[PDB]
Amino acid sequence: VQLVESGGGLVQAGGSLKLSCAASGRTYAMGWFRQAPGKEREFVAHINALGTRTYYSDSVKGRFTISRDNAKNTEYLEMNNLKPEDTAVYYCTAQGQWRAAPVAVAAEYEFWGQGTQVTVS
Amino acid sequence: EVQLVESGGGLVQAGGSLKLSCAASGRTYAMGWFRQAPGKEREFVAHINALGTRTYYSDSVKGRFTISRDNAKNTEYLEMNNLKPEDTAVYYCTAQGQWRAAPVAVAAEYEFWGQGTQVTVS
Amino acid sequence: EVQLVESGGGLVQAGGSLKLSCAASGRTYAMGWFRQAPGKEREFVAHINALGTRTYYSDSVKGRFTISRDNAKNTEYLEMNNLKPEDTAVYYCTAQGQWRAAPVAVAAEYEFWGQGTQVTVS
Amino acid sequence: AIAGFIENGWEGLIDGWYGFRHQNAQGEGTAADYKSTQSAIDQITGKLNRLIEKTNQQFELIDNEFNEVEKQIGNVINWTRDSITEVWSYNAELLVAMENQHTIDLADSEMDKLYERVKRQLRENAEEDGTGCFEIFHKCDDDCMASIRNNTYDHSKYREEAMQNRIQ
Amino acid sequence: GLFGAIAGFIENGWEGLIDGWYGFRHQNAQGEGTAADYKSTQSAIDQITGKLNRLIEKTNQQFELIDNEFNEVEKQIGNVINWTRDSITEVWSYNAELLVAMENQHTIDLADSEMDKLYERVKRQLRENAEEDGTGCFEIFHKCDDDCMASIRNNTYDHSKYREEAMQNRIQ
Amino acid sequence: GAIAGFIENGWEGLIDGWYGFRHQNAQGEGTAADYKSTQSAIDQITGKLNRLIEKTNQQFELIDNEFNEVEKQIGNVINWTRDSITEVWSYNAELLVAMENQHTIDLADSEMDKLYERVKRQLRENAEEDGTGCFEIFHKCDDDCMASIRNNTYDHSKYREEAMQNRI
Amino acid sequence: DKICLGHHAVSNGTKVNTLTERGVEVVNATETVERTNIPRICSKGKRTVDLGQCGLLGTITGPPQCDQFLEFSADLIIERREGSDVCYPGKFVNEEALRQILRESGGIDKEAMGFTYSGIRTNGATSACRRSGSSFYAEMKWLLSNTDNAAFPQMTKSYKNTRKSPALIVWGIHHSVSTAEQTKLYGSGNKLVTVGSSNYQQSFVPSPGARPQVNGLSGRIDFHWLMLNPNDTVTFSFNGAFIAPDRASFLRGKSMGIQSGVQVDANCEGDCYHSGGTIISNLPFQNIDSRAVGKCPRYVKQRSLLLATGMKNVPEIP
Amino acid sequence: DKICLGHHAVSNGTKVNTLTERGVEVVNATETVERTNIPRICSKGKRTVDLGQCGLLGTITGPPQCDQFLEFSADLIIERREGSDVCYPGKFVNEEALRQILRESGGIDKEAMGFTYSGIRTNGATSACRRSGSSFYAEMKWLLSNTDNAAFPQMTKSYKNTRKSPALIVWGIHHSVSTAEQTKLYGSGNKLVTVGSSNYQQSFVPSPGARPQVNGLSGRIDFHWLMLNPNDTVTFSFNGAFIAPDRASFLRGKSMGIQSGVQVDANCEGDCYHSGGTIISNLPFQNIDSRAVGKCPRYVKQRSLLLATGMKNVPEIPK
Amino acid sequence: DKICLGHHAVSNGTKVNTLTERGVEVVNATETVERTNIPRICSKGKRTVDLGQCGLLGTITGPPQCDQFLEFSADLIIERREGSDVCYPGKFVNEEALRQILRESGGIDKEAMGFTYSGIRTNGATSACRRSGSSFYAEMKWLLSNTDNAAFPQMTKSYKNTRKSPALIVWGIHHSVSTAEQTKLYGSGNKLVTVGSSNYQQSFVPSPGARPQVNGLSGRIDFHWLMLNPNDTVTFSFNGAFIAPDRASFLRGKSMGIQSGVQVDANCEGDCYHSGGTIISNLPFQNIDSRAVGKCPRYVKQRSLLLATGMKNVPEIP
Ligand SMILES: *[C@@H]1O[C@H](CO)[C@@H](O[C@@H]2O[C@H](CO)[C@@H](O)[C@H](O)[C@H]2NC(C)=O)[C@H](O)[C@H]1NC(C)=O
Ligand SMILES: *[C@@H]1O[C@H](CO)[C@@H](O[C@@H]2O[C@H](CO)[C@@H](O)[C@H](O)[C@H]2NC(C)=O)[C@H](O)[C@H]1NC(C)=O
Ligand SMILES: *[C@@H]1O[C@H](CO)[C@@H](O[C@@H]2O[C@H](CO)[C@@H](O)[C@H](O)[C@H]2NC(C)=O)[C@H](O)[C@H]1NC(C)=O
Ligand SMILES: *[C@@H]1O[C@H](CO)[C@@H](O)[C@H](O)[C@H]1NC(C)=O
Ligand SMILES: *[C@@H]1O[C@H](CO)[C@@H](O)[C@H](O)[C@H]1NC(C)=O
Ligand SMILES: *[C@@H]1O[C@H](CO)[C@@H](O)[C@H](O)[C@H]1NC(C)=O
Ligand SMILES: *[C@@H]1O[C@H](CO)[C@@H](O)[C@H](O)[C@H]1NC(C)=O
Ligand SMILES: *[C@@H]1O[C@H](CO)[C@@H](O)[C@H](O)[C@H]1NC(C)=O
Ligand SMILES: *[C@@H]1O[C@H](CO)[C@@H](O)[C@H](O)[C@H]1NC(C)=O
Ligand SMILES: *[C@@H]1O[C@H](CO)[C@@H](O)[C@H](O)[C@H]1NC(C)=O
Ligand SMILES: *[C@@H]1O[C@H](CO)[C@@H](O)[C@H](O)[C@H]1NC(C)=O
Ligand SMILES: *[C@@H]1O[C@H](CO)[C@@H](O)[C@H](O)[C@H]1NC(C)=O
Ligand code: NA
Ligand code: NA
Ligand code: NA
Ligand code: NA
Repeated sequence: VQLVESGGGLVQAGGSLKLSCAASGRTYAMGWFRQAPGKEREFVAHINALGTRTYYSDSVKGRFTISRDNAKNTEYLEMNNLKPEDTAVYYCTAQGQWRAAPVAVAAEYEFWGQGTQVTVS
Repeated sequence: EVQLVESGGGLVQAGGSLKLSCAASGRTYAMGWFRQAPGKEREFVAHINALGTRTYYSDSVKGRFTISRDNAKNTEYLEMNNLKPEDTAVYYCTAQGQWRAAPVAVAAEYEFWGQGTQVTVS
Repeated sequence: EVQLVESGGGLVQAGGSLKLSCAASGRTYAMGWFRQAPGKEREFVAHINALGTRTYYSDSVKGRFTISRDNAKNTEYLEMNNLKPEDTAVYYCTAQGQWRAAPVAVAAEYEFWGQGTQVTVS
Repeated sequence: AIAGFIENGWEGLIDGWYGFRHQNAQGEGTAADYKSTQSAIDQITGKLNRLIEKTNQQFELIDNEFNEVEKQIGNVINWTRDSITEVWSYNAELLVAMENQHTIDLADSEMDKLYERVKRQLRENAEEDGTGCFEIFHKCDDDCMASIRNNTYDHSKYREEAMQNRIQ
Repeated sequence: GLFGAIAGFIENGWEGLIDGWYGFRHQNAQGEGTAADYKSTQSAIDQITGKLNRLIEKTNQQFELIDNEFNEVEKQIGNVINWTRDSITEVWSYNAELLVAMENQHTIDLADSEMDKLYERVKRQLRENAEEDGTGCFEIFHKCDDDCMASIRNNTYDHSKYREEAMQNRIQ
Repeated sequence: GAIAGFIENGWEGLIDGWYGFRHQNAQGEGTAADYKSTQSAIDQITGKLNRLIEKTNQQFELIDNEFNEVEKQIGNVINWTRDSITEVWSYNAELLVAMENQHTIDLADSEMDKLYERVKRQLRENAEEDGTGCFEIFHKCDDDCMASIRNNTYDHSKYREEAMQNRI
Repeated sequence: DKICLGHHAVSNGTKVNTLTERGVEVVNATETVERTNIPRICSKGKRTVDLGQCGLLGTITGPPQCDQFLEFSADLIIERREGSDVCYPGKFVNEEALRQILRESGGIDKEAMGFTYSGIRTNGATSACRRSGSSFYAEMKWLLSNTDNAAFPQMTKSYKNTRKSPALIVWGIHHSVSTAEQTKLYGSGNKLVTVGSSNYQQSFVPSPGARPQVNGLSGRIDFHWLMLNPNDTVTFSFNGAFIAPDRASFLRGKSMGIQSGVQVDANCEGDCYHSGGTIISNLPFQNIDSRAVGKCPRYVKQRSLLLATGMKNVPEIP
Repeated sequence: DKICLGHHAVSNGTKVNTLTERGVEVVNATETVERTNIPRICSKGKRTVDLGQCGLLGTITGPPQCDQFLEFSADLIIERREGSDVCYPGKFVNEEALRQILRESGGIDKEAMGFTYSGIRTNGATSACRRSGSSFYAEMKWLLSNTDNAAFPQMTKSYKNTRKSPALIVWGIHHSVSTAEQTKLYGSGNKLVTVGSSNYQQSFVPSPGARPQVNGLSGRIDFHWLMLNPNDTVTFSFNGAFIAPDRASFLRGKSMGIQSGVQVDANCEGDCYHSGGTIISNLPFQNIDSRAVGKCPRYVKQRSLLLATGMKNVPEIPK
Repeated sequence: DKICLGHHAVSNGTKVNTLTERGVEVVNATETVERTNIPRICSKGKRTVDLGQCGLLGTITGPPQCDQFLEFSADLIIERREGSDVCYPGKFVNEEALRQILRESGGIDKEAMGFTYSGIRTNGATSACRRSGSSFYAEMKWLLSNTDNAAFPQMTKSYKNTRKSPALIVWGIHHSVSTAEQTKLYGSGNKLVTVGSSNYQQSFVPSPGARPQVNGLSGRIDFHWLMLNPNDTVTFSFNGAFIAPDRASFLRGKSMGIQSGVQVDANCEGDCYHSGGTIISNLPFQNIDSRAVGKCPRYVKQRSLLLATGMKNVPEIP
């Protein structure tokens, strides 16, 4: 399975952005991680296989919205009210099978995108 | 709205028994009894739920007092056996006006109060 | 009272095996085995419930011993494989007289005890 | 059209936690069930009684806000207190989470018990529509409905009429 | 109520059941009888015994004296010790009360769960030959004698044998 | 080539889900996973795992010394305090895991029951329970009919008349 | 025709946390963590002493700011930040241990020790302890030679505790700013003070030397103390530089002590105190002050923990 | 024809507490909080020493009441209220820390330190330590001048620990009633004792002064101690007022120490002790003594916490 | 004809423990107790100082092994077993309290105290402190008489703390091997050193005597310290045997101190440390080291506590 990020760019503080992840193949639970320079990969959002439940980081909750369309086999991350601490390389992730695991752990995802840069200022 | 009127208080001998009654006018659900000794705070005594299927008591009163009710007569009862000098106080009947889940021993959880009836144990 | 009689104890070489049996007279439910090495306290070994559907073992004994029962013969069994010198002790069969939920490893929870049979491992 | 607990809750149900809603020739009506309401409330009241019980253990000062105590004994105290705070914070979080899970479960159990009770009084006179309702296969008027609510409904009285309607 | 009437577990225990925790009580032409069910009884006891095995055990961690009954230690260190000890007592007193209440809640629920499972098993084998009377009993719509009753208890009852007899009895 | 449900045993061949359907008809045998029930059980366990991974933000510093031992009295107080705390957390950890495991097992077999009861309700009077966790359908249900049961679009009134004749 | 079973619901419910889910809606919930503070000290039914300018340790020696408290009785003692234990510059050794003893004392009872002196000045005074002029600690005596630079006699005083409870005994050692002043007060030569009991024996020597000026004074007084068991004797040997106790102290009963920066309130009743006020609550936990004392709810890190008091909220939808 | 399902019940059942209800009746329950005490010390399988008149610290210095314990071996040590560490009036500095060390020592093994002296008396004795006459601490030596008011020479004594475990070293400082008496025993002038090791450095000065008489004596001896690491040396420098060690102590192994006022019992076996006896119980909690030591149930405030061992008790509907 | 409901299963499952049963098989389980250790110190993003041969207290006095650390700045401080606080034999009074102060100091800033001397030797040195020859503590000065057996004058020195934060001040008392040696260095007569501040006053007399040789010296130094409040002064009065401070110390900010025997790694980042390395884990518990510091999982006695992550495993019947 291959994941491809798109929708990154420069954007102003307080503005909004929409990322999309195009998957090729069967994906189940998916999510978003991010990495700022010299820092570790950080959990952002998670959506389950059916899209019935969502999870968010505490620093991110209330501002971001994760969603998916199983018909297009795509994942989305709606980022509203962006702030400078949101500047990072964003990766979409996916699990290949049914799984019960903590959503905030990067190792729990076997499929990773290449990443797309998002800069807020 | 709801009004409560106590009756049956009195002087009584140590070890003797007494029975209080509370006449309600209006719809009552969960009810209870509190008491107050001079210069002290209102103390929980007993509680009966709206249907009369379950009862609660203070530790100093358990085994000696019995609370009961008659929903047809809209009445509440407190039967006090084996009275002791520390049981001397003004007794108040209490009532809640709606279905409610709340700690029974907290006075603020009851909105309707009687005027009280004196019980003196000698 | 229920009477328990142990049999099958003896001298045996390290690594060998032995089979203990307990003949009961009277109605038994849950049964078990305890042991006592010289100068020590009675130690839990194995437990089987009234139906023989469930068994429990000591950590020092698990994997080597097997407890079983025959309700037709009113008998209990302890099959001891891979015997070690630390297994040297007087072994007691134990029994409870009624349906009961109790911790299996506690000696006081068993009211009927046998006389004991000596097991010596060289 | 009316629907039961399986699909949704009722924002219009008052004077109770659980209830009945019926549909017949006379019209639509809703009534609370006291036995089920009282049972759920009794259990939660039990939890709340446990919650407000207070310790009789008194604690005194062992350090000083104005003049700091000696550093070594001061660090032992700060470390001990912080460890205890960690323990109680965990207990508090676990207690509430544990209780809330149980409260939600017990409330759902009362719903099931109410549902099972009604299904049993109705016997072979009704069928389940899958949404938490019963389709009654005889003519049931307001008095008939009231008899079901207060548990005086006699299934043998309407059985033959209902079994005939059930077959065709 | 009626003469020789029997009732099930719903809002009713049996003070006469003696050789088990759960059981059957039947009514037929030959008469009334009561018998305990061992499998369900053993199952409930297994779960509670498992609980007790975990609960009735003390730690292998050793503690030594850090203060003195005969000659009191220095006041400041003594107050730290007393404050620490009392804090620990508060924690364990809280844990113990919560633990017992929690376990008791679970024990009562699991016991009522075994009753339901036994009830559901019987409902499953009887099939279309009986109806629930709402009190925890089954009204059987065919002739069930002591041997037939025993077949229900030991889970060898074959509904296909009595089905046609029973279904006509249910209809009229 | 007889098939049996969950009451009897588990299915070592079910691969694309935690719960599922297995049917038997003229066309043959088939097995299909149920996504909704599977997702629900996984949702509850992941939420549970999410709580476990939450980390403390409380910092602790050294209060004793590995190289040069502190004075004996304060050292014994420290060791005694720390070991007491260790007992508490060892108890909490042991209790937490045991408590959670009991709940996880219960929620899992609870999801199984809900799926079973849902199917029982849509089938209505067209089927009977065989006691092993299966339904014997008293009308002819082909692969398309079976699929309608799985995706909850099965209409009981359509096959009712055929089934009632066969049942009686 | 049709009968339905159901449960009540609300349009918007309170969010709570469970074991398997965060932020699940319930019909109603209640707080378990107390955040509400009463910015006063609730003292109803408690004998309360507000020390103010007086320091707790001052109540034993008796500087001018502590005169109305020399034999106080209390259930609740309140220390203030502006409190000071001294008038003449100095400090108590093992000070915090003594404070804890006094916070739970219930107050003190003073009894005369019966020391008499002859051929000596007992009226030593200073401008630091000003009571309409130069004075000294009310419970202490500053012993001097009759005339300047005159030799101070060798003395020995003993006191036996004939009461049933232990006696708090306090004495002082004077550290003069220079050798010249020490000579002026006590005469020339080495000065030695010995204090002895059944379980205590120690010596003290004044150390003349320059210190930074506090209250214009570079001298220091060292206060020392012991607990004299019943039927025990304390012996004082000195040839100068000794601040002698005049009265011993006895603990009255039981009390609790607090430190606070807010006013006292006789109208409210409470049992849980901190520096910011009183915590009155039925809730099992609080997030106000981790150092609260008395009979208190337990401190927790979380500000809010909502307990469900109703069923799960499932909105009605057409 | 009818078949019914049911469960057993009893006329009167035990009341227990749950999460949602207080005092609900169950068919059976068992206690989880131990209140039953065995009013003896259960010592089976344990080498037990009952110190009696001897104080624990006394076994190190050796007053007459501690002679039979100078090299004791034990698994369990029992302190008594009548125990005394001293004969000549005095006290140990950092006494409780040392007691804690000795309670888990397993007993002590004494070795001579090999100090020899010249130009001084080593035979200092007193009637306070009466051992068939005027004597002294069995493990100590009271060093004096040859004659009254004679000069005490400046001395240096050293000891090397050549064993593998640490050595307990104890010395004493003598506090005379007066400067005059001190001069009589050790000669005139200031008296200084300095004690040094690799990780220990302290000095001591006697404080002559009038004290209340204890058994007619106003003098005091204060004992001090250190732990000497293996292959390390302790050096004593002194010109008087010094009570010198004759033997050093070594800890044997592991033991438990308790304080009690009750009898020993070699026939019962236990692991949890308090001053009132032994707690022998399988229960997880106890309400007997919060200061119980050993391997114990946890102390709780509650006297009783009943755990249900049976189902809910439901009375039978009247026939 | 027939439709069945079922759940998945595995041939061999993991055994876990529940409230009512030991060793029940589930489809899957995960560990909750961390046993996996990183045998290195993960310091990425932390200013790290590895003291090595230098002892933490050495950074204040300045022995030769501590020259590169006299004014260090750090977020994370690492002590090593081979660390030594001294070159010339001696010890700190209240040493561990000082170490705790320094571990959280954030490093130290040194300021000259401006002490000048006349008619005395300030160049006291020893072969123990090898710094291109015989030397002494870099931040201290060994004060001596000009010539042997000459009287050491009576001197008084003061230093005022004019910064906003408290000042760490350290001095030493020299204990010579013999009375003769003390006289040779500082002259005959009684030796007294008095140190005074607003809240501190103590006196010291040297105790000449033989001690075991450490680094070839039988003499000893007693190091003492105080915390000097802003705008306060410390006064030193002494007639000999005095090791004078040359510079005062100031705490920079905030830091954490650890003790370790393993290597540093600037490439990995961690928050939980012990002597054996770094604990990097998402698990709530650990069984590695009960004395771990930082932000750590809670220590427990058990090695393994398996948490079920799947349903009960019920094998299929043939
Ligand atoms: C402290 O001393 C007092 C008085 O010397 C003791 O009280 C005496 O006790 C004896 C013994 O019973 C009586 O015969 C006397 O009549 C008591 N006299 C007085 C004045 O009370 C007291 O027992 C001693 N206490 C201690 C602990 O030594
Ligand atoms: C509950 O279990 C206890 C066992 O702990 C039973 O205790 C027995 O009580 C009877 C008297 O009722 C005694 O004759 C037995 O000796 C006791 N057994 C033991 C092992 O001590 C108790 O009877 C049980 N209660 C019920 C109602 O079954
Ligand atoms: C015991 O201590 C002695 C002296 O403290 C050690 O001997 C010294 O060893 C070093 C290095 O081997 C030599 O440079 C010294 O000359 C030795 N000194 C003496 C007096 O021999 C000895 O190594 C130590 N033994 C152990 C096992 O640690
Ligand atoms: C203990 O903590 C308080 C507040 O966090 C702090 O003011 C105090 O300095 C600490 N004590 C020590 C000895 O560091
Ligand atoms: C139950 O409802 C019916 C219908 O109104 C009524 O006739 C009957 O009296 C009721 N019974 C009770 C006990 O309220
Ligand atoms: C500690 O508590 C014990 C028992 O309550 C008491 O005897 C002792 O005096 C207390 N210690 C201090 C220092 O208050
Ligand atoms: C079950 O009961 C019937 C009727 O008594 C009997 O024939 C049959 O053998 C029993 N089966 C078992 C397994 O006991
Ligand atoms: C405290 O425990 C540590 C590690 O268990 C041990 O090395 C140390 O000696 C103990 N301290 C005391 C004073 O017993
Ligand atoms: C459900 O299955 C039937 C049978 O194949 C199919 O016709 C129908 O479209 C399905 N509905 C949905 C919503 O998938
Ligand atoms: C909910 O509960 C609170 C008590 O916490 C009560 O005061 C309130 O009236 C209840 N009802 C609503 C609608 O919040
Ligand atoms: C079982 O769980 C572990 C996590 O502990 C996971 O790594 C593994 O892939 C799982 N195995 C299966 C077959 O699901
Ligand atoms: C210290 O003195 C300086 C200058 O004399 C002054 O600016 C500062 O406010 C003083 N600070 C204090 C705390 O006295
Ligand atoms: Na209630
Ligand atoms: Na004070
Ligand atoms: Na160091
Ligand atoms: Na450990």
